[PDB]
Amino acid sequence: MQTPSNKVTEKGKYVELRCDPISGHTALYWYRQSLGQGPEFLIYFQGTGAADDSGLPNDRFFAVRPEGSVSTLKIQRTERGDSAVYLCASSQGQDTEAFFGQGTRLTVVEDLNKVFPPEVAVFEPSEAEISHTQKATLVCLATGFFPDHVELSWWVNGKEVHSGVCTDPQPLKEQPALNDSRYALSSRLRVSATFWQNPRNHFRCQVQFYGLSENDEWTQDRAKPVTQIVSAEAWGRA
Amino acid sequence: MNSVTQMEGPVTLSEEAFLTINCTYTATGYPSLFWYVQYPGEGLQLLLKATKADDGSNKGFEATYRKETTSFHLEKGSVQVSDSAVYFCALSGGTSYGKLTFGQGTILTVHPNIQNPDPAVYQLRDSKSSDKSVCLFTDFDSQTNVSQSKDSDVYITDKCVLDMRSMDFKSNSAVAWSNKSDFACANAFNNSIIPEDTFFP
Amino acid sequence: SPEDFVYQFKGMCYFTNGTERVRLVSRSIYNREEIVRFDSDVGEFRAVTLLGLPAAEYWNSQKDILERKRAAVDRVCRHNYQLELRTTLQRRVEPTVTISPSNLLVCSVTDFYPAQIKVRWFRNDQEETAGVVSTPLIRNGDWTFQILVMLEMTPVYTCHVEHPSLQSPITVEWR
Amino acid sequence: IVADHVASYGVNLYQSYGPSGQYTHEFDGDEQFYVDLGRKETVWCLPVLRQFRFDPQFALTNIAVLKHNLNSLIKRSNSTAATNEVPEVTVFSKSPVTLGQPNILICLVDNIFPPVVNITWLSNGHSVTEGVSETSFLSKSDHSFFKISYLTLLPSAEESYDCKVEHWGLDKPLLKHWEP
Amino acid sequence: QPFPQPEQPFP
Ligand SMILES: *[C@@H]1O[C@H](CO)[C@@H](O)[C@H](O)[C@H]1NC(C)=O
Ligand SMILES: *[C@@H]1O[C@H](CO)[C@@H](O)[C@H](O)[C@H]1NC(C)=O
Repeated sequence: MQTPSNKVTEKGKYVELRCDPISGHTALYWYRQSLGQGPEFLIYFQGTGAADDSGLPNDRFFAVRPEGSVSTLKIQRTERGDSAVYLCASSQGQDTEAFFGQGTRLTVVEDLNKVFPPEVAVFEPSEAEISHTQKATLVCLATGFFPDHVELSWWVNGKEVHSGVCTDPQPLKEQPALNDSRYALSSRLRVSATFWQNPRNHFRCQVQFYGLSENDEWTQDRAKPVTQIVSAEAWGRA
Repeated sequence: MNSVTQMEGPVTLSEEAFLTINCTYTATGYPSLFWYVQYPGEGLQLLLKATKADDGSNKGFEATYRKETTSFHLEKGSVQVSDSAVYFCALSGGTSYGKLTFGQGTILTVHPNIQNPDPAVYQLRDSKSSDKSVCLFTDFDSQTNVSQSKDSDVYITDKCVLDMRSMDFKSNSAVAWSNKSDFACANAFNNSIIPEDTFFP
Repeated sequence: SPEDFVYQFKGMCYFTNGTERVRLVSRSIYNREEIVRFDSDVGEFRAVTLLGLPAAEYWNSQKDILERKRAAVDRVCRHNYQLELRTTLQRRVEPTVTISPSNLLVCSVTDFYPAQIKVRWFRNDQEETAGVVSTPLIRNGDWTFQILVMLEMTPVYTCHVEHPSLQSPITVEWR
Repeated sequence: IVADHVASYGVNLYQSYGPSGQYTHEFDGDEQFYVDLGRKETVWCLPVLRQFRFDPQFALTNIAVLKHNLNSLIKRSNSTAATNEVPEVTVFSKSPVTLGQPNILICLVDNIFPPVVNITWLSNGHSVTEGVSETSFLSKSDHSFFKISYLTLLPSAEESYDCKVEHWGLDKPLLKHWEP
Repeated sequence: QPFPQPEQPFP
C-alpha cells in the first residue's frame, strides 16, 4: 500500500511519506513502530477529512488526504528520534476488516558523508561440497553500505527464485564500536550439483539500495550514493 | 486506560514444541482482542481475534478471551519452522473507531530438527577471483552455536536456516570472511564449539 | 437565503419501569428525514427511506457491526442508567408558591424538579374545579420547571401544591 | 415510543453552513453536557455532573464521521438542501416579578430549522451584551431544534426588554416584548 | 463514566 520501502533523510529537512489505500476503503490509519516496540497510533482519516489527530507527537508532524484516497504524512525539521517504521492501514470503518501495508522505514542521518552504497560479490560453490553432499551452495556478500536499507534477491536464469535462499535476518557491523558503522550482509542459494554443473544456467545476486535523492546537497569528490542496484553474476561450471 | 502488556524476550523453541505467549490487558469498557503476526520481510496481518467473553483459531494457533483474568493468551501445540516471526497482541474498544492499541512484540524462533546432519566447513572462491574468499560452515545440528571471531579483521555471521523446498530438507549455515592474507578456513569458527565430526576438506 | 445541508445522529435510550424495560434506537437523519435506524427490538439496521438502503444493507453484512450494536442496550443504555440513579433522577427542587391578584388569581409555582406536580385550588376547604385554567408545563431549560394556575374568582382562597420533593403539601392563602 | 424516561446519549449535529458542529447529551429533554469543539473540553451544565469525565476527542471524531456521511448524501441525494421553518418565540421570567429583586428573563425559540439563529436582547431599543447566556440546540422528536437564551437583570419600572430573533424562515427579525 | 454511541461511516 505504501510507495517507498525505505527512505533516507538528513536532519533538519522535511520528509513526505505516501500511502495509497485499497480502492474504496474510506478509513485510513497511520501508525509508527519504533525499534523494539509495537505500532502506535498517529492519525485517522475518514474520507477527505481528519477525524483523530491525537497520535501526532508535535507540530512538526502533519498529514493530509486530499481526494480522500492517497494520504501524505509530512515531517518537518526531522530529528534522529523520528526514525522508525511508519505503517498504514485501511478499512471501511470500525468493526470492519482492516488491512495493513508493508510500511516505510525512515532513517534520519546526521551527516551525509557517512552514507555508502553496497558492494556485491558472488562466490562459486566448493568442489568438496559437491563431492560430499551432491549439492552446491552459492554465497553472496554485500559489504560497505550505510544505513541498513538493502533488499537482496537471487535471480536464476532471469527469474527471481525463493526456494533455497538464506539471507541473514540482521546485518553485520564492520566495526561494532562505532554508532555509524558500515554494514555487511550475506545470502545463500543452494541448488543441486547437477543444476550448478550445467554451463547454461545463469545466477545473479541483486541488491536494492536506498540512498540520497535530488534534494540532498552532496559536496564531495566521491560519487553520490543515490538509490541504485548493485549486482554480481556467475555462470555454471562443468 | 487502554493498555496491552504481553510477554517479552525472544522465545526459542524446537519443532513440535508447545508455545505460549501471555497477553494481559486493561481496558475501561468492553474491548475486542486481536493477534497479529509479522513474518520476516512482510507486513502485519491478522492472525486471529475475539469479540465477546469466553470466545480464535488460525493455523493451529489458539487464543481464548478471558475476562476473569483479562487475558488473551496464544497457544500452539506443535510449532512449525514457518512460525518464526513477531507476534503482536492488539486491542480495540467500542469507542475507539477501529484504532488498535498494540503491545511490544514477542520474537519467536523455531529451530529445525536436523535428522541427517553432515557438518563441514568448505572454502569458496570468488567468481571474479577478486575481493577475497569466504568459508561456509553448514549442515550442522541446531544444538551448535556460532561465536564472533577474535581477530578484529574477521567477520562471522549468525546461523541462517535454509529450506530446499524441492526436497523438504532444512539445514543451518554460517558465513565467515576476511581480507587478511593469513585467513584459513580451519582457524575460523575456532571461538565456536563446533561438532567434533565437522568435516574439514 | 444560504443553502444548508444538515446531518444528525441520535443514539437514544428508552427506559420503562427503570431497567426492567430498556429499548435502544439509533437514528441517522438527513436534514429532517430519518434514513437509517437500528431498533434494539428488531436486531438489525432498517432503511427508513430508499436513500438509506445501501448503508443499511452493508451494515447488516458486517457481523462485528451488528454485534456491537446489539450489545449497546446493556453496554450503553443500562450502564448509563446506573449513573442517572445518583444524579439526574435524584434531583429534587422544592417549588416556590406565590399568589398574586392580577377578579383573577395567579398561583405561580416556580423552579421545581422533577416535572411531576399537581396544583389544586381550594375555596373555604372546597376544591374549585371550575373556573380554573392552567398553563402547560413550562421548561425553564436550567433543569427546573414552572407552571401558573389561573382562578376565575368573585369575592379565604388557598393554593394546594403536591410535589415529590415535599414532605407535606404546600398551601398558600389569599385574603 | 412511550417510556418513563428518554435519554439521547449522543445528539450529534453537523451542517454545511460555515462548517458548524455540536455534540450534546440529553436526559428528559434537558442538556447534560456539551463538548466545546474548538477548545476540546467537556462543559457540564449541571453541577452534580462535574464528578464525571468525558473525553472530548470522541465528540471531535464522531462529528468527523457525520461530515463524511453528509458528503456522501450530498452526492447521492442530488443536492437536496434543508427547508427553512417558521420559529415561535416566547419571553417570560423565571421567578415572579418584584422590583429590585434579582431575576432572569427567558427567551424560548422553538421549531428551529436549520440550526442557525441569532438571539439578542434589547433594552429600550439599545442592545444588551452583559449578562446574556444561552443553551445549545436542544433536540426534538420532530428532528428540529429549540434554543433558550437567558438575561439576568434587576427589574425596575423604567426598563422594558425585547428578544430579537433572526432566522432564515422569517421575513424580518422577530421581536417579543416584556415588561414588569 | 458516560458511554456514548458512535456513528458508522457510509460505505
Ligand atoms: C411495568 O410494570 C407494570 C407493573 O409493575 C407492568 O404492568 C407493565 O407491563 C411494565 N411495563 C413493561 C414495559 O413491561
Ligand atoms: C447573524 O449575525 C451575523 C452578524 O455578522 C450575520 O453574519 C449572520 O448572517 C446572521 N445570521 C442570521 C441567520 O441572520
